[PDB]
Amino acid sequence: SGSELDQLRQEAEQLKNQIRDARKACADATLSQITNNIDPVGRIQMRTRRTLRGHLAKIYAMHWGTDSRLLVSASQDGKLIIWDSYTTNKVHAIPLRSSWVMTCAYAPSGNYVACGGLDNICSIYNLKTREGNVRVSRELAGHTGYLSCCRFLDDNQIVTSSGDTTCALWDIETGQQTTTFTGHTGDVMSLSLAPDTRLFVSGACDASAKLWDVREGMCRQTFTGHESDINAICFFPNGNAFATGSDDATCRLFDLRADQELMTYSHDNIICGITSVSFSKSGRLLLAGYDDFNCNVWDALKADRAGVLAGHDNRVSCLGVTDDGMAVATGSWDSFLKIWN
Amino acid sequence: FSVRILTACFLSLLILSTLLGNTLVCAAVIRFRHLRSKVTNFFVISLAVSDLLVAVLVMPWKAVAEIAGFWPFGSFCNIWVAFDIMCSTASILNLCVISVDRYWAISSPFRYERKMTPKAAFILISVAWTLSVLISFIPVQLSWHKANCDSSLSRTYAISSSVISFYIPVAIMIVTYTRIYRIAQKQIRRIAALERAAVHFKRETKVLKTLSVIMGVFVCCWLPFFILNCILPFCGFCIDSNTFDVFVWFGWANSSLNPIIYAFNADFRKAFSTLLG
Amino acid sequence: SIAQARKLVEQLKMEANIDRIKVSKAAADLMAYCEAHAKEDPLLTPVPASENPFREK
Amino acid sequence: QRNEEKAQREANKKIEKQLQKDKQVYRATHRLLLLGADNSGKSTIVKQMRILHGGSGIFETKFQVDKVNFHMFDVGGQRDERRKWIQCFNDVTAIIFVVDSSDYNRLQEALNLFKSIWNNRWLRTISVILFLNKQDLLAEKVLAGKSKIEDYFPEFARYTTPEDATPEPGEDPRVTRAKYFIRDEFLRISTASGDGRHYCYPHFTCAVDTENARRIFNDCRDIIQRMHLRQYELL
Ligand SMILES: Nc1nc2c(ncn2[C@@H]2O[C@H](COP(=O)(O)OP(=O)(O)O)[C@@H](O)[C@H]2O)c(=O)[nH]1
Ligand SMILES: NCCc1ccc(O)c(O)c1
Repeated sequence: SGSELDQLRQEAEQLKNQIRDARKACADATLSQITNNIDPVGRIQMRTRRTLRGHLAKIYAMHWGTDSRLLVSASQDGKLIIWDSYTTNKVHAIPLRSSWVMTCAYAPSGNYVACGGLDNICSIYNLKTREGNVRVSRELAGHTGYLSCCRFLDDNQIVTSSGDTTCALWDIETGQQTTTFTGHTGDVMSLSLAPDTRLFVSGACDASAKLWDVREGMCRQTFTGHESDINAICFFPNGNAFATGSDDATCRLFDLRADQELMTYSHDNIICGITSVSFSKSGRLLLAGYDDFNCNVWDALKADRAGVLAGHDNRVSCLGVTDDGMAVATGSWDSFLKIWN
Repeated sequence: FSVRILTACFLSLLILSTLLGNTLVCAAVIRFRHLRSKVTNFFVISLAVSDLLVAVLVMPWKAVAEIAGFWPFGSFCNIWVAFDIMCSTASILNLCVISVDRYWAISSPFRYERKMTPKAAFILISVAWTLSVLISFIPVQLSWHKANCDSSLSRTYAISSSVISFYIPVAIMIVTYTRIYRIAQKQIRRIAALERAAVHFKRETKVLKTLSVIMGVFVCCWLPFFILNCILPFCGFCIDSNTFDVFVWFGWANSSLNPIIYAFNADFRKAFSTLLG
Repeated sequence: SIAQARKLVEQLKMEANIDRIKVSKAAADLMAYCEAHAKEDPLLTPVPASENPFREK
Repeated sequence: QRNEEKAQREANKKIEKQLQKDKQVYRATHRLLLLGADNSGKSTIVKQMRILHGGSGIFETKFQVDKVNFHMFDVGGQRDERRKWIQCFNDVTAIIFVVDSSDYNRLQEALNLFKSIWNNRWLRTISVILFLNKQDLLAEKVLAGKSKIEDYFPEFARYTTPEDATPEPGEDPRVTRAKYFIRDEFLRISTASGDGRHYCYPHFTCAVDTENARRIFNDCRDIIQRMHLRQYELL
């Protein structure tokens, strides 16, 4: 040859294959063979304990608070309703500028809520306002694509994910993108912050997940394996692992320190996509929302399917476990949220 | 006897089918909130409840009197004929509402989605049930209907209550469904224009099939009874109690067929499938 | 083309020099953190209805 | 204490009654998604509707025709892989597909994009309103005779003007044949595999056209009529 571009493509493939060899080098055993002697969790049949109604359209995002009692929900009717999940009372009902909201977050201090969507803007609302009605306080601009997910770090740091194949860390006060994360080819669809705020991973529509160092802005690890678009992602409660769900009707468990996939959760009677995933407090239960209106509960150690949560008139679009592990909520396109335990 | 046991089993099967179909509609409504969401479903629930009342209240006693030959419940039956008129009028009436309903939701889709709010739905359901109870019980308990227990309606009452309960609803239902036919035929011709342009009576048969099924089951099931109710007390050419009785059963038979013709939307089908399993 | 290739090669070299542990140990750590907290996960071990805010009044 | 329970209960009451008035409002608004290539008229159509009709470039516009509210939205800041933000519009009444009929070489791009929209997995019951926009420019190019359609579509040579054509008063038969040829290329896609679940309604429009509210109104009404028909198995 001679053209440095073909030599970089070649050296690229050489590095990817030395990396694949270094990955198969540490693949001595599988999690299933190791955990074949543990006892199964048994049939887990949780039931609807509450039903939260009010939304006029499909719910697209929800997030529990740190107190494990309140939660915020964003619907594509242009509303963002805050619920006291214990008493089913509504604490706030925030009308939204753009009705196509796709994400909503709950600040760990409980003072602020965030949300964004097809407007390419992340809007922060101060819940502890001092006069009249809760209204907009900040609005983070800069993305050239639709905002798909966002989660607070503290009362001033917030990370956003967008369809421009980038993630960004923002300082809410100054409004500047304090850090930019680039490298994804397709739309970034979901992000999950580690329990210690130091790193975070992101799953994109290029069938890849990437682990990013928040403070340094570099991609530390890239995991692959899904055959199509990644729709959801979340950290293992330990902080060194995460699970992904994709449109190919499969869940995959990756480890951070081992740097490869550990286990795959699928059934040949399950053909629909997957919209949301989340672990329990101990990481033993993995809940995943499928398009077939159901939610499957997998045993994160045996790859066996353990329980089901049926009851919904449309695709379950989101779910989330409380910070105390007491219950899980599910939002679907039938305009209802349901608490389960 | 051979004929008697056959009437018994056929009548028991008819009642069980009525009860099963209508309780299935009512259950598919109560269990699934995505069926209670609309308003046309409100009217379909009203219809199913009326026919379920027909079954449980009115049909079996007449079947027992048909088997045994003598009316054993006695003073009840004063009430029964009143009950009969009510349940058998909340059914025909309800069809009328549902028919106008579909029409109003096809001739003015925007106005419909705006004005038909569940308050108007409840008002229409209220008119049907209250018209039924009024026109049925009040002339019975006041003994205006009288000119084995004689359920023979008075000569003037037959024609009057008949005109209301059937002939106002059949006129309204025929008007509505012929209008819906005009509209569907227009749209079919229009859709056919585009496809012929692209390429350059199956959909008509589908329209005919559905309108014919609805109106033809209703008419061929109820109409003889009401032209009889018309002719008989005036002349009672004339007929006997057994023939009048089979045409009565035709009337209550339509209450059996109503679920399959008015509650087989795809979602209703799937709700039944997840119910029975 | 040429800039994204230099960035892709340096990124792959950066991703290559991470230190990985054996999968047997990574799974042993996952099982240990799981069963070490298994008894405190109400969704796994059901909590009596007295201390359940969603089953009580 | 218990007072705070009654305050929370009346907070729930004020919320739910606000949501009931909002439910009626949301129930009566017909969402219309504006889609289409660039160098088209989407942003000009939204700008014109905000001007000529009472209308709330910007992504959205809210306008009323005959006491019927609409909310038309055009997405501008995205990429070309519309495969994922499209599922936010699976319930819209109709998609307004705008096509630059005067752009003889970007027309194949419009045909391919229309095919991908018409066959989308999440748009199976969504009817498309086809605006063959910029008809005045098309007449300009046809009368000018510098760029002829046969050089880009050799089929146009054997094409015959349909016998059902309804030309407006004062139109050269060459322009009529050209615009009805573009019409039938898109109708051949809409009438292809498609489904009996949804249809395409072509209209020749220009950015200065004023009845471009009556067209969306009429066609939303036909889509709803046919939804109500196919619901009762009539049509
Ligand atoms: N001459 C003419 N120009 C038009 C017409 N419709 C739109 N345009 C042009 O389109 C331009 C607007 O940009 P536009 O393509 O709408 O941005 P987009 O919404 O992203 O596609 C304007 O400068 C108009 O001149 C039309 O009917 N006639
Ligand atoms: N078996 C129904 C008999 C009946 C029902 C309604 C009437 O109005 C009526 O005159 C008679």
